Amino acid sequence: ATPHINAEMGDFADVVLMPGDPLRAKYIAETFLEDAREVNNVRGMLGFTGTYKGRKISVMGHGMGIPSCSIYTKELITDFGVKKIIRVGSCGAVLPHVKLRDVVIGMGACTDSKVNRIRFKDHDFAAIADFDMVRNAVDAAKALGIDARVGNLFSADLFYSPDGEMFDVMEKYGILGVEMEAAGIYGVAAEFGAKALTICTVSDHIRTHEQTTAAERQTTFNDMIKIALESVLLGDK
Amino acid sequence: ATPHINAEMGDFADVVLMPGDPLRAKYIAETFLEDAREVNNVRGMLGFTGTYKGRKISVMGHGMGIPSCSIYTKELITDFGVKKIIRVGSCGAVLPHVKLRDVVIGMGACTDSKVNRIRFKDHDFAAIADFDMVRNAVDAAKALGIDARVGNLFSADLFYSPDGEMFDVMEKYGILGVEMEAAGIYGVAAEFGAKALTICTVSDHIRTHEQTTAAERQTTFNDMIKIALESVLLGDK
Amino acid sequence: ATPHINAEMGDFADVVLMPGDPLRAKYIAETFLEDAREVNNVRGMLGFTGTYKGRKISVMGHGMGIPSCSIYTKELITDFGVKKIIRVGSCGAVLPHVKLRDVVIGMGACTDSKVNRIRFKDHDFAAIADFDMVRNAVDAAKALGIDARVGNLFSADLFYSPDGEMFDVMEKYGILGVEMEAAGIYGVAAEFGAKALTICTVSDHIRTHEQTTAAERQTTFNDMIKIALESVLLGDK
Amino acid sequence: ATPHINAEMGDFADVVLMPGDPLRAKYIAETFLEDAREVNNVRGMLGFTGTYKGRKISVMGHGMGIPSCSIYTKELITDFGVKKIIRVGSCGAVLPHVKLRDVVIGMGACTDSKVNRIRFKDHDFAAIADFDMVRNAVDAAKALGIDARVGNLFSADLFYSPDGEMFDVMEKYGILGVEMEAAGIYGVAAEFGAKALTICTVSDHIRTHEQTTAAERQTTFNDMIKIALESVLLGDK
Amino acid sequence: ATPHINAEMGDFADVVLMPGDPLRAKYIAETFLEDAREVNNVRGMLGFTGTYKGRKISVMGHGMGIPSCSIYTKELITDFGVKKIIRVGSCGAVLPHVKLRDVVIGMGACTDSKVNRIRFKDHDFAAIADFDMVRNAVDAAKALGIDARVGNLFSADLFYSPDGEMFDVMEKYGILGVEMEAAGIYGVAAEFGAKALTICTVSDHIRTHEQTTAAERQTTFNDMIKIALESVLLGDK
Amino acid sequence: ATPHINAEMGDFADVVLMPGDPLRAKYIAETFLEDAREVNNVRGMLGFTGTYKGRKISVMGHGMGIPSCSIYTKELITDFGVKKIIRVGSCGAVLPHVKLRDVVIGMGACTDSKVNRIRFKDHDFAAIADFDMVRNAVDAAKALGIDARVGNLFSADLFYSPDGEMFDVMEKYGILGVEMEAAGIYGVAAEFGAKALTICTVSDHIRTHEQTTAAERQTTFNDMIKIALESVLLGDK
Ligand SMILES: Oc1ncnc2[nH]ccc12
Ligand SMILES: Oc1ncnc2[nH]ccc12
Ligand SMILES: Oc1ncnc2[nH]ccc12
Ligand SMILES: Oc1ncnc2[nH]ccc12
Ligand SMILES: Oc1ncnc2[nH]ccc12
Ligand SMILES: Oc1ncnc2[nH]ccc12
Repeated sequence: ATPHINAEMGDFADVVLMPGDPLRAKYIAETFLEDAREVNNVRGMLGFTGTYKGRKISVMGHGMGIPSCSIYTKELITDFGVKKIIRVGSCGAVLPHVKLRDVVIGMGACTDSKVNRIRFKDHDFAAIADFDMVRNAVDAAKALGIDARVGNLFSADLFYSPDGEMFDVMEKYGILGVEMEAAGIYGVAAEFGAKALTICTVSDHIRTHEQTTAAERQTTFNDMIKIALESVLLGDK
Repeated sequence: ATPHINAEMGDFADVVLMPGDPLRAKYIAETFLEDAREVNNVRGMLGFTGTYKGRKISVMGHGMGIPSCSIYTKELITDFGVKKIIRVGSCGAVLPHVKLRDVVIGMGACTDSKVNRIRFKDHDFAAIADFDMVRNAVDAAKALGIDARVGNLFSADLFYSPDGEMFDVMEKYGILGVEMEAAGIYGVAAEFGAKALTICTVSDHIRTHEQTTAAERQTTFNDMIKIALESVLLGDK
Repeated sequence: ATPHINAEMGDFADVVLMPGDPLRAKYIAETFLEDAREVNNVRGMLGFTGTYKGRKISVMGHGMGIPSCSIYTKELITDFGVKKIIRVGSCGAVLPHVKLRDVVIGMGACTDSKVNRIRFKDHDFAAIADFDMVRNAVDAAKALGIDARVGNLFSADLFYSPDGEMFDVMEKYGILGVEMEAAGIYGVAAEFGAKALTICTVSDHIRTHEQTTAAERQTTFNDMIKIALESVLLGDK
Repeated sequence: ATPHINAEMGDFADVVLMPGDPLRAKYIAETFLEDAREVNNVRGMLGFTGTYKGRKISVMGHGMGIPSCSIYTKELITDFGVKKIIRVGSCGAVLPHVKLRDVVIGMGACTDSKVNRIRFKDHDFAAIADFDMVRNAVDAAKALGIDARVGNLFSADLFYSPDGEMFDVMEKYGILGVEMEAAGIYGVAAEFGAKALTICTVSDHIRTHEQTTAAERQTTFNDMIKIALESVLLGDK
Repeated sequence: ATPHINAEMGDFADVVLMPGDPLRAKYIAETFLEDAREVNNVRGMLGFTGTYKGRKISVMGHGMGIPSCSIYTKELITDFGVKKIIRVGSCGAVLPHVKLRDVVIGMGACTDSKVNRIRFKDHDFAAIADFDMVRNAVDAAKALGIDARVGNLFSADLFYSPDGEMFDVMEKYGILGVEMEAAGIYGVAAEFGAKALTICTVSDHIRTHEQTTAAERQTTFNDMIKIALESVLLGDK
Repeated sequence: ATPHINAEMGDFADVVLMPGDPLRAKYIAETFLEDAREVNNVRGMLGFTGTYKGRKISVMGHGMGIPSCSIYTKELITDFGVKKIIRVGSCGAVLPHVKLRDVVIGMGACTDSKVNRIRFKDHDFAAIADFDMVRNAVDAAKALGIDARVGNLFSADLFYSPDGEMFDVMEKYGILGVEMEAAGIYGVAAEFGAKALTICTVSDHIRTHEQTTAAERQTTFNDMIKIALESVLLGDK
């Protein structure tokens, strides 16, 4: 057990899908995994382990923000033998050509957090995904007929940012999505020698207020999860 | 409704107790509040509103880390008329004379987050509690026979810090407890014109590994909550 | 003696009031202290020791700015046995509802100096007063019928700042007064294990640009000093 | 012409390979290009344009360091219609299992420069390559039987760094190679809307301090260049 | 009159010698100037104006630290027509071959203050003296047969520095003397369009622990004053 | 030999003039030196050694930017007994009263590079030239009847700067010329225990948009070289 995960070595697979919302974790388990067992309830951060076409897979919430997800991802790498983390989340878009419900794959993750500076002697750590995991995700998306853009995310510490102008800077430098975790997860993976990827669906445009249905959200969310799970099977080869 | 709180103006009291763990929120509601109703379930971040000796009070989890609690505290101040936030949490100690299960009141909160620098043109914002709320909490503790130390907390972004030496610096400058939120909450309160306090119990010494029972944890936790609730009644006068 | 104080152990009381202006220290001593003898003249930084209602009290100037007051407060603490320092100064106001001749108590002090960053591994140290001294000061003010505002000061390095935009930011985040020392003194008090408090009167509105009459302002200055002296008597119990 | 390139629109291909050494650009041109004409000599920064298997390709030196290569890459992008830049350089190795003559592809590039902080409001910009170009390069290397490592480079300002401790930190966080340009080039490519990639061969071990034979090292250098040229042919489809 | 100088345009000469200690200003006026007339006593920061070999010369203390001297030097320049400031102070040595009583001329001044960073968009401003004034000072020193070093000072905010290692770094980079003002005066000079020079006398050695001794303070102090005053005369011609 | 200079101890004189352009080094060797002998061609960074009025003098390009010139200047100092570096370059003007073809002497150099911050524990290092060398240069300029300004340069990392406002700040603070090297050369000089000076010729105006024109480049360029060379002679005597 660790302070935030009441479980032992072997309860988690070597690969873990992590939505922000732990309710979405329970939904992943019942919708995609066979023979699923609950492996964590500490703080209501529900975690499960089952199989997807024979492959052992886990899914657990990480919570909003770099500090929350850094706790869970670290404990998984160092205490539960986890080799790969796939964040499966939502993000807001700043580019007019990036559309609602697009799948975005974060090869890199910008941030305004200080966590990587603390790690990297106050220099610029390029918070990057594992390259094979990125390609695996792109190829799985192609096989599912989903076109996916690959590029930079921005991991914000403040959802309610007092710096509105920063969104224009993000746009100028090609940021595909604004979320709150990738740069933290990528930092942890590098620190403790594991691999990570963040995939997000665009749920918001910080531009116009445009609408989606609940049905449209479920279908797009299911597509991201399919992408992530099929990406794992490609990574196994 | 707000993106993280499915509720309307009036569902929350003007004062909100916030543990990190949403399971502890449900426990506060059933143990201390009368006539309690559920007011939030979004992302399993359970929130309740009831009364404590006639006084309308709310309790809801905020999640681990500055970014999580900044979401909820902001939305409460700006969309639900919340005037006071009391964080009710745990912390780790670095001072040998600060003992396990001590009640610590954060008049101020140091941090290694960058959130207040983003707010404060990269200068030093002294993240402080509302003074009356601090005194209210000290006086409530005295009336309950609990001695409480008042001073600085340290709100860490990394629970698993790669900078071990920083704990000695904290100790040298008198930091009473290490937690992950106060400086973020104090920042939000100042930004949006409300009041905040963080009270923590010492659950850990980053020094020796010393033990407590589950019974000892419940009693100390109940004492912190009593302190916080009685502090509100003193603040009403 | 120390490099800036030609005096000996015992020559100061264990509490020292500190205006910025040494001529103001002489003013405090002659007006409020009995049997007052001068105990320092090095660099014209006049220090005095006498009694207030039978309690031994010292008063001494600290000069303008964090670097000047850091020198004096340090030497008093480590070489002259001083346990409490009460800065008694002036500040400019930034909030419209903060009026001329309001008494302001700095529970915290923001700053643009980097002294506390030097001390605190480049993180945010929340420069705070000792809580008991704050409370003693508030109660002493209550007993004299004076309505003390407790909150954040801002300790500036540049009285003539090139960046006028920073005053709006101070206003936004609730800064009660702008002065030049508090954050420095609080850093010293935490570094060397003593206690400190800054009281200020508002002598300036960096908003409306106005006065106020000489007799009324000098009355309020005397009230601040009475609050300081009476607060130490409350601290003795 | 631009201030550092005496040539005209059309004189360069829409892809430019860029070694640091202009004499190396002449080497690339004569060895791998047919019908190669020199298109720039200003400051001795030799640029050439020819064909590789019927595809128009240019090659030109960029000089040592982020500031030098930022100038050339910018001018190519905004004035000579260049859409892709492939840096083909050398790096020093930091990881023990990264060997001499390994081909390294910088999906990302860390840095100690502050150029990207100037661009990105002092936050962390993740300096990344274009994903497709990375994949093209990996596939081209696979087709030639070469085992390319994909990950982080570190773009240093000081070849002779005063801070030897930073090399351990690079090792800890998985940096594959240390060079002087990639982060600069990736910043330019994002600023001005083009695409970039850095390939390096490991010519140095800042760990074991060793060689390796002249024929074998020049063989591996030629393989890097073949990978670069073949990757652009894959990019055309 | 200005907020810290009770005097009128004309009361000061167009060059002002400024020691930190106002009692040294007094001493200088008495010992070196004819017809010496006190032009300021606000805050005991004594200012004088008299004559040196017929040349109108002023001398006023500036207090300890960048914030103190930045106030006075500014007010002199904007409201009293002062064109040249010459700081005449003391410093601590860090180089072993710089010995006690040596005269150092601050061609530049390093600092750990944030003031120049505030002025210069967080970039490195090279805080420099006026060249002609430096040359004037060197020629006056030669003419009086006094040895004089020219180079960098370091203007510290913390006399009692908690970072002992920093002195090794100053040593490494050739710092002739540690004082508390020059970098601020040179910043003010540039900001407000005047000229300045800091000359210092090496009091103690930061390493060795021994301060200015017997009558040797006075002659060495007088040598600096002589240089400064003679340097003004050369500047006129 | 060093990694970027293929030559032996003795091949270089103890002072080296360095333009950015290696073809200017060639031109200088041809036009000003007798018995001129090429001592380096590694990376086309041409180095020469000959005679000026019997004095052994070397001249070598350093490439564009702090990182490029930091490599060469270091290697010259540590492995070829070079005592003095004189950068002889071009700069852009920011002050309207600084006109095209003006000769500027870099007494100090501001910068937006992080290199000196890396060397100086993130504090402000005042990057200065050697005083005697500055004086030598001014006296040689007077003797040749050439006007010469003495003050601060600004060493930029981005020729194509995305921060246009910064030029206003340079203007405000008296920056005589914008170039890309001086602050790095002065840092290297201090780090490795040699002396340096940067002299520049004002090519364009950053505001006005017009570069060095017709034969006036050559005479103005030759005036700088003449000053530099004559300045060496004065330094010997
Ligand atoms: O995390 C986020 N930050 C900003 N905007 C957003 N939209 C969806 C997630 C999101
Ligand atoms: O939040 C925290 N960070 C570090 N140590 C701790 N102990 C308990 C909470 C805690
Ligand atoms: O620094 C300051 N800025 C404006 N007004 C003030 N009063 C006292 C200090 C002060
Ligand atoms: O900057 C660098 N440091 C060490 N080795 C290297 N090789 C290439 C650049 C480089
Ligand atoms: O200002 C100073 N800081 C440190 N040591 C010193 N000696 C003399 C002045 C001085
Ligand atoms: O280096 C430079 N940066 C900006 N403008 C310039 N003109 C000439 C050199 C120069």
